[PDB]
Amino acid sequence: LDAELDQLLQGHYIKGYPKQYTYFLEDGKVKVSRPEGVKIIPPQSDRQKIVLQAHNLAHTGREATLLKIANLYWWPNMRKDVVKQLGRCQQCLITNASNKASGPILRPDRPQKPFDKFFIDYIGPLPPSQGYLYVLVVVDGMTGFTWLYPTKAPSTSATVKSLNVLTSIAIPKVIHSDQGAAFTSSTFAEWAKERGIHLEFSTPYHPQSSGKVERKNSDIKRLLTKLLVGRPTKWYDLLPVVQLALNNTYSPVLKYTPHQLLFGIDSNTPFANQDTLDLTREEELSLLQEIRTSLYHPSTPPASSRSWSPVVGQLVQERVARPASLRPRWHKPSTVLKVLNPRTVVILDHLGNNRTVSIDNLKPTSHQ
Amino acid sequence: LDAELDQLLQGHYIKGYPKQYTYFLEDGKVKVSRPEGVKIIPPQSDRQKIVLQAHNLAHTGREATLLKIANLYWWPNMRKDVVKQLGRCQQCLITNASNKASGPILRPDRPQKPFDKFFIDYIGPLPPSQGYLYVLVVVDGMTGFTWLYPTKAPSTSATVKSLNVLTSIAIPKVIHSDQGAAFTSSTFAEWAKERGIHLEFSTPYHPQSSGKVERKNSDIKRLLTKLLVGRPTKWYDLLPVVQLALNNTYSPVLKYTPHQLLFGIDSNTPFANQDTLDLTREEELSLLQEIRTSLYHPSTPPASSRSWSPVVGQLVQERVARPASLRPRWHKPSTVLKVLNPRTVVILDHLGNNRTVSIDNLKPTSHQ
Amino acid sequence: DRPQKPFDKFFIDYIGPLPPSQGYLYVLVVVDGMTGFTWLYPTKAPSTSATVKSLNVLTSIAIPKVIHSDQGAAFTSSTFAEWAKERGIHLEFSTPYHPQSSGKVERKNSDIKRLLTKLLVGRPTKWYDLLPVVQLALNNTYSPVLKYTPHQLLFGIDSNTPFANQDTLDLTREEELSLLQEIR
Amino acid sequence: DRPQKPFDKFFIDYIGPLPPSQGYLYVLVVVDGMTGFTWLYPTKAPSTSATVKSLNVLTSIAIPKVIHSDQGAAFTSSTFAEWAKERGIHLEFSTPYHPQSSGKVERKNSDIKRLLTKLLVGRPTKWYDLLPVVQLALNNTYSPVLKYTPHQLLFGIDSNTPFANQDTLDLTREEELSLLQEIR
DNA sequence: TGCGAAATTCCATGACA
DNA sequence: ATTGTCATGGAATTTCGCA
DNA sequence: TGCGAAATTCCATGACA
DNA sequence: ATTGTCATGGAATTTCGCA
Ligand SMILES: N#Cc1cccc2c1[C@]1(CC2)NC(=O)c2c3c(c(O)c(=O)n21)C(=O)N(Cc1ccc(F)c(Cl)c1)CC3
Ligand SMILES: N#Cc1cccc2c1[C@]1(CC2)NC(=O)c2c3c(c(O)c(=O)n21)C(=O)N(Cc1ccc(F)c(Cl)c1)CC3
Ligand SMILES: [Mg+2]
Ligand SMILES: [Mg+2]
Ligand SMILES: [Mg+2]
Ligand SMILES: [Mg+2]
Ligand SMILES: [Mg+2]
Ligand SMILES: [Mg+2]
Ligand SMILES: [Zn+2]
Ligand SMILES: [Zn+2]
Repeated sequence: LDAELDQLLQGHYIKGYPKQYTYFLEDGKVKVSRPEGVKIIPPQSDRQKIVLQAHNLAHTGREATLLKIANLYWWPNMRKDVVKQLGRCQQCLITNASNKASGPILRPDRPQKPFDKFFIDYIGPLPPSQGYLYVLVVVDGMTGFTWLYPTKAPSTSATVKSLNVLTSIAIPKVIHSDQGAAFTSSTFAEWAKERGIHLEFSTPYHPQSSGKVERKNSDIKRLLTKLLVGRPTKWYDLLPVVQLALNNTYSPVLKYTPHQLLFGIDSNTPFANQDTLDLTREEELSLLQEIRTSLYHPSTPPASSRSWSPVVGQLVQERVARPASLRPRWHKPSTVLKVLNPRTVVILDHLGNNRTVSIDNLKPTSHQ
Repeated sequence: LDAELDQLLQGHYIKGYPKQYTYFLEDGKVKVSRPEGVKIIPPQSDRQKIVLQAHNLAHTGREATLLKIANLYWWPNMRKDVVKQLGRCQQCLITNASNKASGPILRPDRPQKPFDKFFIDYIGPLPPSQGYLYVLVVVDGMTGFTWLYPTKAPSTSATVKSLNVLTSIAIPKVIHSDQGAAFTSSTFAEWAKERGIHLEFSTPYHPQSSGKVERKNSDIKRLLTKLLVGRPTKWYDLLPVVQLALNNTYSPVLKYTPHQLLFGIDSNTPFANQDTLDLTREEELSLLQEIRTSLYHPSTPPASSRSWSPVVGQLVQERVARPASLRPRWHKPSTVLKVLNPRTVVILDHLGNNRTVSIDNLKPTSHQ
Repeated sequence: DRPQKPFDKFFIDYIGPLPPSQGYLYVLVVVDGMTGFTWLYPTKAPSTSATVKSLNVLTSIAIPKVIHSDQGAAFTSSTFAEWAKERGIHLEFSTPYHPQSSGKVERKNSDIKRLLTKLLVGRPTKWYDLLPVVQLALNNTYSPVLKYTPHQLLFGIDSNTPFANQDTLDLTREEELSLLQEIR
Repeated sequence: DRPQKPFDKFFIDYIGPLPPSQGYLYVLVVVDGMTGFTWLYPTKAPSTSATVKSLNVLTSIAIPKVIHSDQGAAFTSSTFAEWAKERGIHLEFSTPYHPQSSGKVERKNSDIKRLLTKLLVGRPTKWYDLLPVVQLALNNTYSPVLKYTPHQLLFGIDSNTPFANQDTLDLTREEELSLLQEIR
């Protein structure tokens, strides 16, 4: 734009150029004496190349890129042009980190009854014990009651064998699990269909979604650690002991053990509660139905100062699951198809695939 | 204590036992009718075994252990006895997690001059490039000016070879590094003594202490990532480019590049600052001496709600560096010998060894 | 006297020898006295070792105050007595040749023996895989006396597997002829 | 006219062939015109390739506006001209057989040639390891004309290695006889 | 109708790799 | 086509025992 | 002596494995 | 015998251009 700069040298006002400054020609280029010093005003036709040259030195953000440009040049609304280049640099978009936290977590309602929802997951590989390396952990969502099964692999076959033993007691409505190979297999889907069980899956690479069982994995490992202090790590024979110990452990916030929430009465274990001795089983089951409905339920915490919440049409980027060395931590921008809830979304990547992801594995694409 | 319980059955007051309750004998044991129900009062001689039996079921904390005891028994100040057992259980002390955060971080003063302190560290293993796997990163503390050297190993020999090239320009007063084998070797100590360089070491397993170089490692990897997008990871030839790019990158908070802080003038690189063209070198060096002293310095942030600060004589526990599977994450209690600063301490373990550790790798032993 | 509760008494017994299925020949039957809830365990023998291995699985879920059984070798052994003493379980025996339990438990053991016989016929070597479905059937079977099924009495909720189809349990002329053909 | 600054002009030249040391035979000498700061690079030859490999190390620290040299083959090549054009460096040559630099630079190149000769004598094959100490000596050598050493002028601070012991630089009768013994 | 202490509740911290 | 959880031990708050 | 917008400064977020 | 750091891009705040 040498035409725009021509009228400027003559002396007549152009929108964006303050009239209180002296615009002149020197060394075959339009200059301006500004407080900082004399800066070159490049024609609008040259600005894109300049912004890109400054940015490309170290692939810098807004201020660091602008500070280089401002060393030699001046033009109206420089940062508007800097931001246009930042938002078009694929290398920055996929490599840079986010500076916006996810919105506050959801505290899903506790399943209403025992057997409504199971949370299943694997622990391992553990030091070998009797040829076993893994533990299948099954947590009832309402009660917190856990079943432990030692396995040689986190496989469909080992899950099915264990679950056929457990489901002898009762069949659950839903089985929630992560996207581990053992649970996503067609053999496992077939095993569940065959029994009227609905398979619910966590968003990928988000163990918080399986929080109920993950949290129990900590308690299991903590108790096995304590019991194995100054002894070889022979955990296999301790799984039954740990299962019974944890199922009969009080949750200080609930003031009930998972066994009490499941049966409404303690079995012949140490320090069994005797408070319902004079009640009939029906009276006892009536008190249990009341206890199960009045359990403490946490509420979503406050949003942080700089959190983001997904919006349909928004450009977001999924996090690379296992990024290789010196490779981007983010995928190319995706579009938000549906906002399932403020923490879960359906996205469409550049391939055209529909993915249900957690916002913890997403960043909103910067500079719109 | 059957003597203490004898006077109780008779009806005369004993300190700790409310007089408003009815104490009686039934099934050969002292009982009491309390609001919750009828509880057995065991003699003081039996209480330690009871507390330990309840605790040992799942190695539970204060409330979870008490809730089991309260099912069958009652006695004055039960939790005082529960806490005595919790504080004596070695398994709980070394396995449980802390619930007290470290005190707020220190923001050490920026070294006054370039070459006062270097922060050195290794990046790698990286994908092989020309037989090279590592990068020795040397950051001047005052300026932020960085030197990059490709190495085949994070060894003393490779560090010495690289540092003999760098020290051709200037010798630093101090070299700060972590406790990596390459820097703690007697050959490296000898190399530094030979040159009048003091070796300063970070507390073990605390890279925040080497924060200055760690932070530069992020920028180095981020720029190499960007430059290598959709190309093989041939980083070796990019180290000189990345070094020059970052050394000439503005820090938006300082409004200076590491090159400007080191030399007080830009070299022949793109967008070089021309603001001191009319100044003599002496005038320019005088302005640089002023710029170096007025740089922004951050202050320690607010302490969190439940932080802890070390005290001489306090029982603390060092974190196990690389804990094995199903093994405690904490060492046995240690005593705080000296409080070097609110974030660094000298501890004496049970072996009798003196260790300088960060409070980030410590928890105060619970229940005193 | 205090009302009857689940875990007050577990009635155990062995069913077998049965045709081999996955190397198993016996079924240890555990029935809770109050609820009538059934747990079944396949064993390779009616031995103390097989009883202890099977009951260690059950006692990781719930421990009974009392275990009731006949004077079978596996239950009268000093090893089984030591196992119970260790768990605070009182052992209770019926007089030799006089098996007494309770009306509800005797009726349940009849249903178990009859349901097993009905499903054995045609596939007597595939009963190991049928043990989970046999238990669900039994535990979701309505009690005319109590108004609730063993599952409702144990968990205090309805089940996701109601066994509305109250099957014959009695054998057909085809199954009778097939069973008498197997006894050859 | 604007005052002289560091990086305005780098004067480069080759010293050698010298006795082999770690396979090296030459020293590329780079002297900043304004400060008199010296950077030394051992090369295996006075070639364009050796110059480019050595100057790529220096130009990763600081780029000069101008490089000044004599009409040596390595510096007049079209490859070296392409390398400079790529970096925005203007090449400047002295007239053949008339090496002109500046008083300060000519004096510095004299000190370099004399300091090298002094340390070669006795250990002419160990100069590679001495290059770091030779540079520190030179850069921490006070300038009578300017009042400051090259280090002070480049960094604007005192150094941690002040070279207070202003050595002879001239050879002893022992070193003269040892040097004349080497020339045999 | 209020005091000192014990009991209970709160809740930040951290780990489920 | 889904979603964080909860044991832990000092601190904060409430309740208890007595008057 | 004050308005609209541009420029600058602030600062939570996250990664140095 | 030592100790966190700082690029990043929206938001908050200040300054600029003009009157
Ligand atoms: N490894 C692996 C792996 C191996 C086989 C199959 C699969 C994985 C799998 C996805 C499927 N991949 C994973 O990365 C993975 C993990 C966890 C898993 O249970 C899990 O199955 N996976 C897991 O339990 N953790 C711990 C954790 C961390 C932070 C938390 F907030 C919570 Cl709640 C829990 C995280 C890693
Ligand atoms: N691995 C390893 C390893 C290999 C050889 C020698 C040594 C290690 C060594 C100690 C010595 N051991 C380590 O665990 C180790 C680490 C880091 C190191 O530089 C480092 O040298 N080490 C390091 O850079 N990081 C990244 C990080 C994480 C959190 C942060 F807040 C900061 Cl500032 C930086 C952490 C791990
Ligand atoms: Mg998993
Ligand atoms: Mg998991
Ligand atoms: Mg390191
Ligand atoms: Mg590091
Ligand atoms: Mg019998
Ligand atoms: Mg010459
Ligand atoms: Zn970029
Ligand atoms: Zn313990």
